[PDB]
Amino acid sequence: GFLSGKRILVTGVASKLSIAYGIAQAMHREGAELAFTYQNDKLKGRVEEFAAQLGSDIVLQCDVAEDASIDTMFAELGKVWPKFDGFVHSIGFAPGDQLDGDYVNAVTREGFKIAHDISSYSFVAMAKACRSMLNPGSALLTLSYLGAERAIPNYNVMGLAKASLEANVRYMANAMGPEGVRVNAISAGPIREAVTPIRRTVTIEDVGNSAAFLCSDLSAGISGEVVHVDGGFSIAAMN
Amino acid sequence: GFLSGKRILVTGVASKLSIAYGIAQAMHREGAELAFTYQNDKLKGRVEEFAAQLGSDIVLQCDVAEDASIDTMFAELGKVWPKFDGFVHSIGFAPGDQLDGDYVNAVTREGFKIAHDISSYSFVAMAKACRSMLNPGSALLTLSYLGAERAIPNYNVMGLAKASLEANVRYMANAMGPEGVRVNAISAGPIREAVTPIRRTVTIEDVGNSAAFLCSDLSAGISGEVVHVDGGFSIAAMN
Amino acid sequence: GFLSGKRILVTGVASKLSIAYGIAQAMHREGAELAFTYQNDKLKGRVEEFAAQLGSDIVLQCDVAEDASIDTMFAELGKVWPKFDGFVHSIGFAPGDQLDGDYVNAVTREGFKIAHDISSYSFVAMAKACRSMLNPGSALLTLSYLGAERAIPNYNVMGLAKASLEANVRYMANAMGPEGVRVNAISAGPICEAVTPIRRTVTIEDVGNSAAFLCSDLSAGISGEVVHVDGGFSIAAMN
Amino acid sequence: GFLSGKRILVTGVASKLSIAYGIAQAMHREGAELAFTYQNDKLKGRVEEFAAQLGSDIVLQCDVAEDASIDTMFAELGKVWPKFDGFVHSIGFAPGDQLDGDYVNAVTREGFKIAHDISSYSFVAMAKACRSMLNPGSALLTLSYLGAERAIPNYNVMGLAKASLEANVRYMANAMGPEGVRVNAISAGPICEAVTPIRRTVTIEDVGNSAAFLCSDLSAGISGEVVHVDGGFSIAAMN
Ligand SMILES: [N]C(=O)C1=[C][N+]([C]2O[C]([C]OP(=O)([O-])OP([O])(=O)O[C][C]3O[C](N4[C]=NC5=C4N=[C]N=C5[N])[C]([O])[C]3[O])[C]([O])[C]2O[B@@]2([O])C3=C([C]=[C][C]=[C]3)[C]=NN2C([N])=S)=[C][C]=[C]1
Ligand SMILES: [N]C(=O)C1=[C][N+]([C]2O[C]([C]OP(=O)([O-])OP([O])(=O)O[C][C]3O[C](N4[C]=NC5=C4N=[C]N=C5[N])[C]([O])[C]3[O])[C]([O])[C]2O[B@@]2([O])C3=C([C]=[C][C]=[C]3)[C]=NN2C([N])=S)=[C][C]=[C]1
Ligand SMILES: [N]C(=O)C1=[C][N+]([C]2O[C]([C]OP(=O)([O-])OP([O])(=O)O[C][C]3O[C](N4[C]=NC5=C4N=[C]N=C5[N])[C]([O])[C]3[O])[C]([O])[C]2O[B@@]2([O])C3=C([C]=[C][C]=[C]3)[C]=NN2C([N])=S)=[C][C]=[C]1
Ligand SMILES: [N]C(=O)C1=[C][N+]([C]2O[C]([C]OP(=O)([O-])OP([O])(=O)O[C][C]3O[C](N4[C]=NC5=C4N=[C]N=C5[N])[C]([O])[C]3[O])[C]([O])[C]2O[B@@]2([O])C3=C([C]=[C][C]=[C]3)[C]=NN2C([N])=S)=[C][C]=[C]1
Repeated sequence: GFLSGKRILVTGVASKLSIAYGIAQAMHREGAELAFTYQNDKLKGRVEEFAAQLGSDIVLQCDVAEDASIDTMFAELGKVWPKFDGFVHSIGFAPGDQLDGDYVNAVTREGFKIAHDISSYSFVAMAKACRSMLNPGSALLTLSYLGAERAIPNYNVMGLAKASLEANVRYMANAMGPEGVRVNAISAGPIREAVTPIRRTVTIEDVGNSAAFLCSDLSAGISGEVVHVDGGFSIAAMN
Repeated sequence: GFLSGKRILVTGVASKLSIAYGIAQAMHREGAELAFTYQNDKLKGRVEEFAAQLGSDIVLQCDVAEDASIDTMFAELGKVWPKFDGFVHSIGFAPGDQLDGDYVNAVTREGFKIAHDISSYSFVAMAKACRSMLNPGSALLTLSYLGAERAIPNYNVMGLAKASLEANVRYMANAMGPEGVRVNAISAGPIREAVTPIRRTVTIEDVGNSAAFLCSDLSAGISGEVVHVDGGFSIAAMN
Repeated sequence: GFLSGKRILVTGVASKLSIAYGIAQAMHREGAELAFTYQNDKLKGRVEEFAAQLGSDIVLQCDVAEDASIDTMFAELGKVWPKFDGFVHSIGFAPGDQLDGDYVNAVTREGFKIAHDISSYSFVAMAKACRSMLNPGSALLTLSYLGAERAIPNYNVMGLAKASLEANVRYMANAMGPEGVRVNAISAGPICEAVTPIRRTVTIEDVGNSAAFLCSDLSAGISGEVVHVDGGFSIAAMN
Repeated sequence: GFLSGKRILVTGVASKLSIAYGIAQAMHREGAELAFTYQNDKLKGRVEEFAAQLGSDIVLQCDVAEDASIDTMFAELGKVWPKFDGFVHSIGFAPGDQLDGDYVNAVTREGFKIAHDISSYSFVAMAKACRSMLNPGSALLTLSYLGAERAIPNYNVMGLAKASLEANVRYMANAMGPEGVRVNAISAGPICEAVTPIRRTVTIEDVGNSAAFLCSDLSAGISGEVVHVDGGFSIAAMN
């Protein structure tokens, strides 16, 4: 399919429900050779099994909180893919207390720091560590959400981290474009209705197919873009 | 390819340089069966020849200035495609005096009326006339430009017509979504550099591949969206 | 007041409830000398009544559907004010059956034409006709609505006209800026209470106060801008 | 003046050139009683000098990197003002080598952390610490830049921090709105002349005038908004 010839690193697979699992399935279906990271010992086996099902045995530890963990992961990847064609960043975190109740009362310096570090800084952290490894025609992809652009109850400091992430997409697109690298985001709708134009929530298949496109040469003209894959939800009001 | 099974009507082919020609080529490459309209007697032969080269002999007259011309075209199409899966609207016009010099001095009531009528109203005019003919899963596509969002010298009243067109995308997406129809726009970069992140202007191949995606089931999650296919130009400043 | 020494023409006063009324009130409070237009003879007396209360006896007929009516209004105005400091455009119209039900079904070529002509073209028609009369430091103001940016049920074709209007703000600002004229819009909330950050609907006073600022030299740094005066409604979601 | 009866805290006065200075001046002109903070002992005298000229002897140390410093500042302030009417946040910082050259190369985890903590988290840190002190009708104001929305060379990680900041405006506006507090930002132009619609760079006076409006009850209808005070620069392209 339209990704044949392409080697893509997929982060953030934690289950069959993971957006990153929808994405990996779509990309494998389209001929991509895939590699996988897992955060910790808890997730290793699950990811190894998913990776084997998608014809891959590149399954590498990466905790994006640590610069050393990222560098080590890309050194391991280089033994088998001295060059590759980009990555899917489907990662973020905020401490649980951050994401419930009044935003101003919930947010703390430490919660803000972690949300921004894991959910925004890590995208460019990965880009920096693998920069010389990317072929011309490479594409990077991250996942965002409408809370970056609107104040959504409870989403709280993650809205700010996502806004930071979307700016990071633009700054990265601008920096790496001259070396033949594109950088985009998908702003996905919430994954499981009456107010969405298409009258349903998007599925990880929808998200996956858009992701496959944005990482393929089919999207050669698209960079620094946040594409809304939310069924039109964000463009409607008072439906 | 990813458009097999799909019947798409393509408007706006006037030459090999036409965006709509890039789009038709991409879609044919991906397995779509195509139909074509031509504005007038001058363009008929060129379009017939392009259509034959892309395995089609559905070549129908349509001048979107006239409600009768549109209805007649869709009656002719119905004899051969009683149902189809959407259309590509790659059409607009403003009188030549509109598009040069100071916007306020150039614009006239009549120029504004024509620019908006041909370049914005015609998208929904076509949708209205073929509404009952569209299958569930249908996609409509139009072409826009950054002048809808920024004031660009000389682009003048067409900027306003394009802003109207982009709103029309949202309103149409919202109206037709419940019947299984998606509606998007591509905001293409100018087609033939130092300031664009990807360091080149997009080509009708870039535009065509994005268009093929947006009219395919691969983009099932995307509606009422204006996707920038301009190489990142609009997201950079002072480059 | 912060409008002392300013002469501002105000269109669209139709009653004591009109947004244009709240605007005229706030401007008069702030030291502006005002002039008023009215659409037809049906409203001549009533508008003379309002102008009276606001220190004005400059009351002129103007139907923005006609170039000759606009021209003759500014000629009359020129007899009292050979120079003045800008105007407020608070005018718009679509035929009634445009504004009910499914957009794609309701919209017609003629309904589209009128909505755009009266609600968008008229803004620049007015600027063209008084361009040579404007002092340096002049400001033009129009009134938009969130329907320009989002698909709102029943707002239908007015959404497109308002999008054309906001583009018109940008193109006008760009063209007239160099001779010292600013051009802006206010996107007002409806005159919703439950989901607005400020937990109330805005008033003609809130709107009038922002209008007065945007036509004064206090807003000297602001041009080409759509200022949302809707209590934050448009930046919130799922409240 | 239109700020009579208001008590507003102003951060970020570092010299007579500071945007915060132009803001304090405009507010004092309009009848506001002011208080000032300063970052370190290096600036204590100089800021007392400015406060003096602006009818104020409320001058308090505050380093926004520390929760205890913010807490102790608002405790001191509480002795003169048990209640007040909001504050201006005109504070931000990235280590210097963050702001030069290719973004992906310059950015580090620590540089990112600091930029976001000082330029974005501090805004909400301040709101949290004085939340119970704010009168109904209070307004908070921060200062952003177009780098939040576009990739600007060398602005680098500050672009992400400002995007986080503008999201913070929205989330703060949403959370504090119901108790009668508004929150907005001004995105100021640089303090370019050739491509700005108004053909000049904006001044600390233009900025100060818009700031004064946005902290006054005149802007009662405006919350959650980023107001561009850049002479229209961001709405123009290819000028
Ligand atoms: N879901 C939905 O709806 C959505 C989502 N979004 C986004 O995307 C992404 C992804 O997610 P998901 O797939 O869903 O989830 P999960 O599966 O859980 O995943 C995550 C991941 O990450 C990782 N990590 C963490 N931390 C870390 C990591 N790695 C490495 N290192 C470190 N340190 C784990 O492991 C996993 O795998 C995301 O980003 C999202 O976002 B959010 O915010 C959201 C959600 C939901 C909704 C909305 C939003 C969730 N979550 N999140 C986060 N996490 S941040 C988008 C849209 C939609
Ligand atoms: N090019 C570029 O760069 C671009 C473009 N854009 C858009 O898209 C569209 C399409 O275009 P093109 O392809 O390029 O061109 P042509 O070829 O010429 O085509 C057109 C068409 O249309 C038609 N018509 C007209 N009128 C009519 C018709 N049909 C029917 N009926 C009627 N009445 C003809 O025939 C032809 O075929 C468009 O839309 C565009 O836009 B614009 O504005 C632009 C340009 C350039 C640049 C920019 C923009 C051109 N043109 N235009 C118009 N026309 S409106 C987008 C982006 C880019
Ligand atoms: N309301 C609300 O909420 C709003 C509104 N907006 C806008 O603003 C403007 C103004 O309106 P109002 O004030 O509201 O109302 P009125 O009083 O009725 O006014 C109107 C005016 O106009 C004029 N005209 C007409 N036609 C014509 C004229 N002139 C001349 N010529 C001609 N042809 C009359 O007379 C009067 O005075 C407007 O623009 C508005 O918009 B809309 O769309 C809307 C509404 C509602 C809501 C939303 C929107 C209503 N209406 N509209 C129209 N009409 S266009 C804004 C915001 C809000
Ligand atoms: N300039 C211009 O053009 C602009 C600006 N913007 C903004 O605003 C603000 C303020 O700034 P300015 O006034 O300009 O400056 P200054 O005077 O130097 O100020 C600063 C301040 O802060 C403070 N701090 C620091 N650190 C700290 C503090 N406090 C406390 N704690 C701590 N740790 C000091 O002391 C002073 O006072 C800002 O925010 C700005 O932003 B940015 O970014 C920018 C610039 C330029 C341009 C653009 C942007 C500069 N800078 N920056 C910073 N820093 S962040 C806006 C617009 C415009």
